[PDB]
Amino acid sequence: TVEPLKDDDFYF
Amino acid sequence: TVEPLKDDDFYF
Amino acid sequence: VPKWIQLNNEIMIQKDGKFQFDKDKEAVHSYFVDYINQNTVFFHNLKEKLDYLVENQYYEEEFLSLYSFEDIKEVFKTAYAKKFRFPSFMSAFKFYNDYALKTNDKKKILERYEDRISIVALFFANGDTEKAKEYVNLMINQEYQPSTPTFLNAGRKRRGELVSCFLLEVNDSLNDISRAIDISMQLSKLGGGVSLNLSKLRAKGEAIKDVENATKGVVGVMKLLDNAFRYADQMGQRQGSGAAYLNIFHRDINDFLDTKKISADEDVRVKTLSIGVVIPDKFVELAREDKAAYVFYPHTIYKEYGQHMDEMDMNEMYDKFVDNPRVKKEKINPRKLLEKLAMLRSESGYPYIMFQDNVNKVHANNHISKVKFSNLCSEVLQASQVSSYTDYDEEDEIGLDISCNLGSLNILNVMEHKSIEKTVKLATDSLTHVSETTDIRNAPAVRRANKAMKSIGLGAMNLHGYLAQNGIAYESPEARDFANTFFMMVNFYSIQRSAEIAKEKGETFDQYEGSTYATGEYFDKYVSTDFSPKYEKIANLFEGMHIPTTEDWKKLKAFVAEHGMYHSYRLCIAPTGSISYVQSSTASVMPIMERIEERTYGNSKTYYPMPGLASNNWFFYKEAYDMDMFKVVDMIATIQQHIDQGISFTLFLKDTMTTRDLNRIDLYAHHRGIKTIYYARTK
Amino acid sequence: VPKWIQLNNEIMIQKDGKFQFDKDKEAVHSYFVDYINQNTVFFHNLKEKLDYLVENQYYEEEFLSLYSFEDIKEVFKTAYAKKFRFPSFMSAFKFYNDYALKTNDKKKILERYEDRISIVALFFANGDTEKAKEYVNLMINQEYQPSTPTFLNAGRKRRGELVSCFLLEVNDSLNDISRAIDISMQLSKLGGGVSLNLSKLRAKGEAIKDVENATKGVVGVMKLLDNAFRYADQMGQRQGSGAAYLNIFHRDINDFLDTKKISADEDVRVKTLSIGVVIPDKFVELAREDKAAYVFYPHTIYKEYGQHMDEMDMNEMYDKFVDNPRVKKEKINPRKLLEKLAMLRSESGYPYIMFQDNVNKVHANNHISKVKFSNLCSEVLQASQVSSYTDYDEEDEIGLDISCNLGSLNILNVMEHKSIEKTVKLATDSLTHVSETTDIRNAPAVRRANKAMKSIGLGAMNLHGYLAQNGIAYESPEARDFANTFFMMVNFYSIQRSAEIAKEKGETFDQYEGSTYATGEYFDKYVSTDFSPKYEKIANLFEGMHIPTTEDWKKLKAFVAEHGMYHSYRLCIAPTGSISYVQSSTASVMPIMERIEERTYGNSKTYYPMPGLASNNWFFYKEAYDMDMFKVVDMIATIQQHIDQGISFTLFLKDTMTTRDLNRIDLYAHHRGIKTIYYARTK
Ligand SMILES: Nc1ncnc2c1ncn2[C@@H]1O[C@H](COP(=O)(O)OP(=O)(O)OP(=O)(O)O)[C@@H](O)[C@H]1O
Ligand SMILES: Nc1ncnc2c1ncn2[C@@H]1O[C@H](COP(=O)(O)OP(=O)(O)OP(=O)(O)O)[C@@H](O)[C@H]1O
Ligand SMILES: Cc1cn([C@H]2C[C@H](O)[C@@H](COP(=O)(O)OP(=O)(O)OP(=O)(O)O)O2)c(=O)[nH]c1=O
Ligand SMILES: Cc1cn([C@H]2C[C@H](O)[C@@H](COP(=O)(O)OP(=O)(O)OP(=O)(O)O)O2)c(=O)[nH]c1=O
Ligand SMILES: [Mg+2]
Ligand SMILES: [Mg+2]
Repeated sequence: TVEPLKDDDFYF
Repeated sequence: TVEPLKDDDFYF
Repeated sequence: VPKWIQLNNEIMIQKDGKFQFDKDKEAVHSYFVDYINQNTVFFHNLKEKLDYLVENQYYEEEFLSLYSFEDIKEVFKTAYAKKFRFPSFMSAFKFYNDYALKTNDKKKILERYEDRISIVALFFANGDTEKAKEYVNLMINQEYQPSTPTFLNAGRKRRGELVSCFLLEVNDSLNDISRAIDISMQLSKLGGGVSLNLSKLRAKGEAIKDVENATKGVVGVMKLLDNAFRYADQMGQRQGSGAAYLNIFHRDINDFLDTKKISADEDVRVKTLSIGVVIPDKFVELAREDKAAYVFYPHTIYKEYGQHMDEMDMNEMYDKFVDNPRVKKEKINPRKLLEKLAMLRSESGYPYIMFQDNVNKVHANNHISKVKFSNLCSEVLQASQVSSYTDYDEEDEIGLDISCNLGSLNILNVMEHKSIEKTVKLATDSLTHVSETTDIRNAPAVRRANKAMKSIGLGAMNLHGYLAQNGIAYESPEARDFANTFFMMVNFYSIQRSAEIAKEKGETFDQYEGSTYATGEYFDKYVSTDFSPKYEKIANLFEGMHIPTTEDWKKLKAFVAEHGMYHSYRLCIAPTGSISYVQSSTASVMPIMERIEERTYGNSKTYYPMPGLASNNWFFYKEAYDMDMFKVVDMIATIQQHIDQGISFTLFLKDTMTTRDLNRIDLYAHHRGIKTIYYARTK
Repeated sequence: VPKWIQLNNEIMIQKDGKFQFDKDKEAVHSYFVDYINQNTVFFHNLKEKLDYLVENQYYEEEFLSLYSFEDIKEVFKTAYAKKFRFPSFMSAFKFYNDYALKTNDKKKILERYEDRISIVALFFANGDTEKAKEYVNLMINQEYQPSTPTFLNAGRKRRGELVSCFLLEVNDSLNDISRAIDISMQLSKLGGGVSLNLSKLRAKGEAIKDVENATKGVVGVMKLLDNAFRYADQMGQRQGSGAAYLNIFHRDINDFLDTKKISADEDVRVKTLSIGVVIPDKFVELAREDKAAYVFYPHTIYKEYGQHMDEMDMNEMYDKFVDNPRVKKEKINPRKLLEKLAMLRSESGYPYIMFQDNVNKVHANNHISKVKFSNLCSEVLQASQVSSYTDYDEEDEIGLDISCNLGSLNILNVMEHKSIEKTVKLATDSLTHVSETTDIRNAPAVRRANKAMKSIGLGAMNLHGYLAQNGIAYESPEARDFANTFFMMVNFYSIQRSAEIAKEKGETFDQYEGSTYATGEYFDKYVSTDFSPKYEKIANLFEGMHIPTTEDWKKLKAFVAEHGMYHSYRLCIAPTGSISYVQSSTASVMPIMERIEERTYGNSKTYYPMPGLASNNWFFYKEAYDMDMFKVVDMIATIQQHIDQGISFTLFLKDTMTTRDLNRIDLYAHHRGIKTIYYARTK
């Protein structure tokens, strides 16, 4: 499936 | 229209 | 819709049951007055125009620097003094859409017909004002038409090469295949068509370094070449066009032919690569007798004999190959292969047919090499030697590739002016200049062969036009008589000009001493036979023109023996398609396809009657599809006996014709000495 | 169905609720006794066998002649003294079906495992009998495994190149593109994978010689490369493999990715060409902030700045490019591009991801060049210099093309023997010998870079096997602790061996003085940080081995400063695909994909349990798809801090993971220092 990248996906 | 050579087409 | 286009479309509107042919003159006049004059840039004088063209990177300043501006002005006045008028709308449209120089935005017209003619003449003269005036008179009189590359690009800074036809030998090795791909891409980048000989490549299933069944055959190289030509498609302005030739006795012949089957898989199918077949007399003899034939693996033959299969005489070596256990061969049915060729040509028009023994029985440079293949247009027939491209940091063995720069005599205009000798000699001079100024720095074999052989192609056009405008049927014996006399004269004067150039420069072409010109065997038929017209009607057409006799041919033979020949090859009749409209002539020596040509340009349809077409000559403008292809073969064979290279011979077939009829036409052409057959066009 | 296959198939027949793992020893025993001992060519003594092999063009006599026959006999006796036994059927099957020397008819086995190992050791020693015996012990103990090319081809007359990884820089010109196609075909012919950098080629719609919208972009070159790799299929047994890399900021990036879409048109699809994308930190920053990004036309940048776009620092030049009107760019969505990359990797596993800033922030040879792309396996990360291939008769400007010969340490066997230092040094010596004996005759830049850089790749394998056979979870902190200590020791001893080789030969690699090894900036973390195991369990595994300390690293730094370094690159972890079976080891440092590997060979299926798999350690052999990819990223990043080149890092994804999960895995890998991502494998 395809879901968008949210801003929190770029931080760990 | 495919037709075969008849051994006389080679002589003129 | 443009007013001129409406006037042109009135051509087809029948009035009194007759086509309104006079509407084309009105159409061309309206076209000029309403578009060409409006969109033609204005320059106060010729000096200002020349300065603007040179500074704005439109013209090459080097060639114009060889003349004082007084001489350039005189040449331009000579071009303009004629007051040349295009006789039809299509001629001017073609010129001003294809060859007329336009601003970088393609919005305005910087060159007229006179300007282009003058620039080409100044480029040809190479600093000679009188020679430039002679060239201007030749071109403005339309007695001679330089090939599209030369005509379009001469004297232009941002120009492609003036030579547009190249033939490449490919050696059986990865280095040679990669170099062939690179050279093909480099030459297509220059706009020239590239023909490659694939007969030296080993067939599919051959060993690569003592490992069996490793070779992909000629079809893999064909896919490589097709992709290379598609990539180097001339910046998209003209799709890259290449031709591949394979000897009929090559094992990959059936796979090679299958690349042009419509049902062929996309993996094997080659889309943008033309294919031609080289048929030795041995194959025709085998098919005639219905005997089982063999196709050979080239690498086995090379290992057994040390020579390539296409470098050997098939007529002599076929039985030895069949009887040699160390030579691998595949049984085939020669008549089935002939019928497959006929069906493939009917469906797609491919392959081109080269009759190898017809080409080489009259070939003057067999000592240099036999002719193994033709070009993308099937009218170039010259000796070639394969190059050996080695590993990086090793020295390459550069062979001889093939390239000739083309020009066409306008037969109608040459005959009207009674200037066969002068026109032929001037065309030879211009073609020699084009060859001398050509230098391809990415095709070593092409450059070396151009420097060594000095090959040119002097063609002819408007044969059917000239005959129809003189009340002569294309298929009549009188037409063949005229063609015989005219092309004998053309050959005589081209040979004389080549000998004169060799004497003036004190140099012949490489390996001339071994040629049939040097030994005199070339002139046997000319010194023993007469080619003056046998019909009084044709003989009258040559009134005021000296027809060379047997004594003249003997004198020319002695002159050549004393001084030699500058050109290894001189004459080849290329299709000459685009510039035929500008010249207002029928294309090449072929009969017209249609009396009136219907074209679509944008959303406007244009009507082009055959040049000189009228009510009184309608019957003589017989369409090619309605003619007997045997009579067309007779005409081409009459012409071909005076051409050292080939004639681009298209077959015009009706849809009712079977594959047997196509095979019969091919066999008659082979019988009649035809060298190559270009296309099988069906109606 | 052969008896050994029947015994092996009994593995999956559960008895008492547990797999019958002991059937594999029986399976291999039966396989040997019934097939290998029968089908092994018999020779009375080693002398007769060696004479037969050399005479019949099996073994090169150059390397064998360096040893007196007594030395060769002693080496062969050393190989056989171990009484090596294959522990599972799959290992012996793989060896005797892929690497064991077989007669030209492929019906008999000329080489045993010991014979192959002895031949490889003799090839490595280059005349040193004691060195050859050390190599024999190293390989028979299976501490070091030469790569498939070196292992299979070493000492063989028919052998191909011992190097199999090639990286080529392609310059933006037709000459360079043709040379790249030729070199790719030449290297594929040798059986090596070829990776090309297409970031210098101008984008589609760029001008050629002030002619706009003429360039076809990187996709036309990719079609050419795909056809070239398809043609050079290496007999067809292993289809030609090539990879193309493009920078994410290239204009053609979207078209570059569209070549791998299943819905893509066949005229655009590139079947045989793997694609990798080079992602600078700037792109990740743009996507993180959701800012609109631009893709640039490379030729506009090159004209504006006189340097290539991929030769510049995008993190410093992106704003200048955006603000420069003379630079042509089109807007893109960085997050949309990342989502497209994730979707493409899910569908086809492509493209490979190279994090340029992760690679170049630790690159020791940035002075020579930055790492602009990777290889076909995504673990080669070296400085490259593009070549300038000019016209024929013009001298070429040969740059640096990347290549490295591969070897793998067996982690389990290296730790069992407590021979990290000795194994690493012997592997470095063997890799150096392979590099020095390589000479590519049609890849001038490859050969020049091999001579100048002396780059080698020393990988490792059996990380997961070793960890599972020691009661350590792959994702556990203890696994990362062991990997950190082990690969720190490997890096230390490889650097020490490189410095010792430089001291003995008196030469360093070209441009070593400007490297971070010379300035000491490389050793900052090693002289400041202690890499000894932090867990008692891990520290016990290294008992009996000296773990270098900060003082040892200071001494090594001083030694390197004194003597330099012989290799520009030493360590790279390649996939090690088929040679892992012979070593009975897990593949590379990746976690195992399956506990028991079911494969069909011929018409009989075979089962391969992971080496050392048993009931006690069944749970520690967790499959990659069941693993947390974040922990796998953590482990790879821990290893990567001691590898100077990259690591082939396959992502193992469940079918239920969305594209967001893949994007998050890639973002975490970039955050954790991961240099490249190889494949997206979905269960
Ligand atoms: N058929 C044509 N082919 C080429 N140019 C033409 C043609 N018809 C008109 N022109 C161009 O248009 C110009 C104007 O044509 P027009 O018939 O009005 O000329 P004119 O005043 O009678 O004198 P002249 O034709 O001698 O210049 C011509 O000078 C010529 O440049
Ligand atoms: N698993 C194995 N891996 C490699 N070689 C093997 C293997 N099993 C058997 N062989 C080869 O087959 C020969 C015969 O095997 P077998 O087990 O019957 O030997 P043996 O007479 O019991 O003694 P030994 O084990 O010392 O050879 C072995 O000597 C060895 O050469
Ligand atoms: C390398 C290679 C060659 N070929 C074909 C094209 C060439 O015409 C032919 C010969 O290749 P060559 O480049 O001549 O190979 P070689 O010279 O090393 O081997 P040999 O001694 O047998 O000549 O093999 C392939 O079809 N696929 C390939 O991958
Ligand atoms: C010749 C040619 C080049 N190209 C591409 C490939 C090259 O990367 C790029 C440059 O071609 P070049 O071979 O470098 O052309 P050029 O150097 O004469 O022109 P310029 O200096 O303006 O670049 O154009 C095509 O796409 N199609 C073609 O037919
Ligand atoms: Mg060869
Ligand atoms: Mg260029």
